[PDB]
Amino acid sequence: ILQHPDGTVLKQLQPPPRGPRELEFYNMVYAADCFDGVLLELRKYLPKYYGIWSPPTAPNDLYLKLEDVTHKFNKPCIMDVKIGQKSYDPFASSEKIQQQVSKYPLMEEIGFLVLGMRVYHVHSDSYETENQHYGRSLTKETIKDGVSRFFHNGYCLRKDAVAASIQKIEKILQWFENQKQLNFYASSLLFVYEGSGGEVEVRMIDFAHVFPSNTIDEGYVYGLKHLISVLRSILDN
Ligand SMILES: c1ccc(Oc2ccc(-c3onc4ccc(-c5nnn[nH]5)cc34)cc2)cc1
Repeated sequence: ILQHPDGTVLKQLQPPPRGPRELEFYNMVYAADCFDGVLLELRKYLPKYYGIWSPPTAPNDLYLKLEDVTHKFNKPCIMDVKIGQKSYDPFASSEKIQQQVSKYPLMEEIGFLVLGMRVYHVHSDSYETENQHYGRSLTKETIKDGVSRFFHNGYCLRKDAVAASIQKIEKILQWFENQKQLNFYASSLLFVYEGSGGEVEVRMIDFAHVFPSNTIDEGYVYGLKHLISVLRSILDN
């Protein structure tokens, strides 16, 4: 992810088949002649899409030009949460499934995984960062506190941002409960709140494993429901 001062990010296509798949996902969703109500509604929850981009002198080098969801914030606190019970897709080999489940074997049970967070701390004028090992360390016993950490500015728990996050996740959940045409594997929610009131972003990102489907995305729904439940309990802290 490359942050451009113009309020966009450039995401380099991942190697095939992942990068091509994410390009086609955005292309399908933001298709100029799309009148599909499901896809039109979904746009609200994605980064705005500015199409494929490549450097003027390097047509080989493929990027997606996307809205920087953090741009409107002064001191954005950012958390990326992978959603779902399975982070492998319907066409994964046995080896690939094993690889994916071993990365975080609690995915089925919890239905989400914190990929990272960056939290602004007021009293130190500084950022705490947590990497992928943080979330992969969390268990059923420690997931609530693990998530809570995102909402601590070093003096209060930001229950405003927690409540706002629930409210925005609920809208995404409502979208999922009103579509049976896409299933999303190893995709994420990006949470952003203002670390310097109740202003928040929650957006869907990372679409290298989105597939056509005939069914509700039950794993994604489970993940959202559990994440909402965890956030709800944090409101009682
Ligand atoms: C943990 C916490 C925060 C971190 O920093 C940032 C900063 C900005 C973004 C960020 O802001 N708008 C985005 C649109 C699409 C994506 C994206 N799409 N696919 N993979 N990433 C990331 C975006 C994402 C992450 C990095 C790690």
